[PDB]
This record gives sequence, structure tokens and C-alpha cells, in this order.
Amino acid sequence: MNTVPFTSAPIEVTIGIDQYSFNVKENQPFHGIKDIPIGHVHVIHFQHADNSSMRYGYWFDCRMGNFYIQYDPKDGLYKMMEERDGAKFENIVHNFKERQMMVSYPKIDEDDTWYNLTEFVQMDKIRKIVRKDENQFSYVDSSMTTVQENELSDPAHSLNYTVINFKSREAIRPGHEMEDFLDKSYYLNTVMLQGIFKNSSNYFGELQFAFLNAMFFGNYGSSLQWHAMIELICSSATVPKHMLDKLDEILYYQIKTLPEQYSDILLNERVWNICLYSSFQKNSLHNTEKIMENKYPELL
Amino acid sequence: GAMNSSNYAELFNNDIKLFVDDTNVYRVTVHKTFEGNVATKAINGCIFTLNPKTGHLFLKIIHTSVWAGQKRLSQLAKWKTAEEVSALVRSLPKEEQPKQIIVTRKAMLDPLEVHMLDFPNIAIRPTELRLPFSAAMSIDKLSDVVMKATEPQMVLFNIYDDWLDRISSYTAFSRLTLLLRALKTNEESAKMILLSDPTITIKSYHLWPSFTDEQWITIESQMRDLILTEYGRKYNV
Repeated sequence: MNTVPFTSAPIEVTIGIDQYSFNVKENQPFHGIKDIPIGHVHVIHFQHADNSSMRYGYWFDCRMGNFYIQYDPKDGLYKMMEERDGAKFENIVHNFKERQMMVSYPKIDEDDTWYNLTEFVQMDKIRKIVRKDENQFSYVDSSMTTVQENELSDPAHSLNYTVINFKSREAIRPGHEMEDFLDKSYYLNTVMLQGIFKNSSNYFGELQFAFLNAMFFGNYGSSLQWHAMIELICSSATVPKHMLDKLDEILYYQIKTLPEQYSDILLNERVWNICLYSSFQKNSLHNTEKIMENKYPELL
Repeated sequence: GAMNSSNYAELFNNDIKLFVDDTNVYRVTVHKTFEGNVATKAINGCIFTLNPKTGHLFLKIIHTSVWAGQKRLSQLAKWKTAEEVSALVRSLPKEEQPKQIIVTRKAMLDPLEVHMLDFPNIAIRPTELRLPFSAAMSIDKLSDVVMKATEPQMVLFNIYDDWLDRISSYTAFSRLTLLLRALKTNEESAKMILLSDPTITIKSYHLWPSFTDEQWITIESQMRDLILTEYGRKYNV
């Protein structure tokens, strides 16, 4: 079980760790999060009590280094840092644990929610979407734009999601205009899966990462990417059966986890009605259709 | 964006533009079968592609053979239209290519956008104008070439005859839309107005009769009267 210690908590803040969250008071004796499950990526995220603008956070894997949080009073945020001295890090963690100044990652044994949301998400794929090669962890916030949003303004601070555009030369073979526009199978299977992603696991990883940035940061460009990657599969007549079955599992857990009160800002009416009721795959997403009809029948 | 009453003079500026109307591409008669089911029979159609500044009409005849063994014909007709407009643009020299294509029906926007991806600087626009170009097949010489076609054919016309020798493009387009609106509303009455005086003929190289400036004023008044008469008959007003 790995640990992310905190130097201190000088400003009042809501701290997220994956799907969990904890309120910390100004100068509360808080020194971090222990018992973080090894085997998954994690996200540690923040929303300041005195300024709910910028949600921000860090994606990390405790297998890739020893990470801690320290508030920077100049830049006014909680920063993730890596501690390269192993024995120093172990001794800091041991002290804070002995003084019981850490919250425990509150995982229920029966509860596979975080695995279900991150099954295909790899830290190496996150670090290619979020480019800052000097750190092993990745900063994301509410305001970061995508390469696609930027095309339609600082490229070093962008989310490098794969660009999906249904009315683009990449999506439409000259001579197959009607075919490729009404049936996106070419674009999904040849361009995206065989060409860019190499396999469905990488495609699902990016879809899962987009959803999580949309949900945890209210990152609008990430929500656009999540819906575009769903629509691209649902709008293809030819999809491997294993991919349709896996997509239904992926979306079921995403809809299950979404806060009920954020459905209005996080779900695109057009895409979901098209995907569940009109598309080639309208009958392929039985679990997702059932949770959407029971949880969000207004949207539909 | 959308072409409307506000930006009407834009149609007659020096930026090349075409109207595309797909109404008459897929044309059928509906009939009973022997077993008492209903079937369609396609007839030849046409794409109406018009330069409103110059009157140049690119009439692409759609021969019934293009529907043979195809499904979802009303959908396919939009994509075939877009395919043929794209082919016409590629056929024109660079300096003759349009800067804008205005579709009369919003269902043509996606098909035409996707066929024109190779031309990102040609704007594809809808219009809020209700244009009567469906009535093109009320112009006897256009109907005749469409019906006689035995294969796909492009036929070029000037839909303004020689009117631009005497009037502006704005006025010629206004006359054209008035004539087509009258032909759409009451074809028989409109044709009677146009052919009533035998001494006024249609030149071999024209679509419309050879009216003097004073006769065109009378004809235009009679067409307005027909349209108002028909509106009163329709609404009991």
C-alpha cells in the first residue's frame, strides 16, 4: 500500500483521491493519504475553499516513484513533487503514520469501482496526452484546452487527445463519401484502431481518461473527447463483439459513478439519444441503456 | 452563414456563387400493383445549379438508370447531388470555381460539405429564402431535355435569355423567381399568361418569350395577380 504525504495544508481545500473526497481546514494537521492500492493509476485533486475556480490535480502511479504534496504560496497551489531519497521518504511517512496524521484510502473490499473506471488507463499513455517529460506524474485542471479546441492557445499546457472529426479527410475516403459518413467503420477500424491507437485497449484507455478529467475537473474538452470516442464506435456498423461488450461495461461504470447533480453539464443529449436509440449499436449496450433509463430518464 | 433577405444584394456581387436545388433529382409516380400494394416508378430528374449573377444554369440530367438496384433512394439522391456538384466544380477552371454554394434545402449541407472537403475555401451555405426552383420542370425546354435523356447528360443554359442586355442581375433574378413562383402556384394559368399573344414567340436559343420592356411589366403584373388570386382561393381570403 503506497502513501502520498503532505508537507502541510496551509489553505482550506477539498481534496479528492480517485472517487473519494475529504474537506481539510486552514492549517489543519493533515499530512496525507495512506493505503493507496497498488496496481492502478490514481488522481489526487483539489478545489480551494476560498476560490472554487481551478479544480486541478495530478495523475500518478506509486510504482513509478515516491510522490508528495507541498503547498507553494507563490503559485498558490498544492504541487506534487517526487522525493528521490528513498530512506528520507520512508522516515517522513513512518513519522506521519505513527502520529495518525494521514487519511486512509477508503476502499471497500467488494468495491471494484476504481478498477472498472481505470481498467485500460496507463500512466505512459497519460504522459503522452499531458506532455511534461521532467515529471513522472501529470497535472490536469478545469481550464486546460485540447489540441482540437486550440485548432478551432499555449500548446505546452494542452490535452493532446487524438483528434476525431467526422467531416475531415481523415474520416472520409475520397470516393466513399456517403459510405464513410453514414458508416464510420473505416474511420474506427483502419484509421483509429489499426493506425493511431494500435489496439482497442489504448482506445479505451484514452476514452476512460477523458471521462475522468471531465468528471473530476469539469474539463469541457475532455467531455467532448469522451462523447466523440463513444459516438465513433456507436456510429460504426462493423465493431468487434469483444469491443462492444467491453464498451457496455466501461460506460455502465462511468454512468454509475457520475454525480446525479452533474448529469446536466457532463452528458450530451444528442450523442446519448443517437448512441442508445438510432445508431448501428442501439441494441449492443444493454447494461448502459438500462442504467441511463433508470438514472437519467429526463436526458432521454 | 445563412443567406436571407438581409444579405440579398450579396447574390449579385462579383464573388462567383451557385445555388443548388435538389428537389427534382429523385422523381417518382406512385401506383397500385396487381396485388393491390403500392410501388414507385422513377422518372428522369435533374440537378438545378444556377449562377444568379450571370444566369448560367448547369442542368445535370439524372437518368433513372442511376437508381437501379439502389436502396434508400431519397437519401442517395442527396449524396448523388453532392457528388455531381463536386464533379462540376472540379471540371471548371480555377478562376470559374465558385467561392460559395448555397443549397436550397438544409438536408444538402452535410452531403455537399463531405464531397467538397478538397475545397476548404468554398463556403457551403443554407438559405432562409423560399426559392421556387422546384418549378424548373414547368419550363417546357428544360422538361423536354430531361424527359428525352437516355443517359446521364449535362446541358448548359442561360435561364435569363438575353435579359441582362437590358436589366441588372438583381432585376433578372427577381423576374425569374416571380415567373417560377407563378408556375409553381398555377402552372396552367402561368403558361397561358406567357403564351396568350401568339405574335410573341420564344427564340430557338431562348427559354422565355421575346417580350419588350413594356410587355414584361404587363406580364410581371399578371404573374403577381395570379399569385394573389391563388392565395385568396387557398385561404378563402
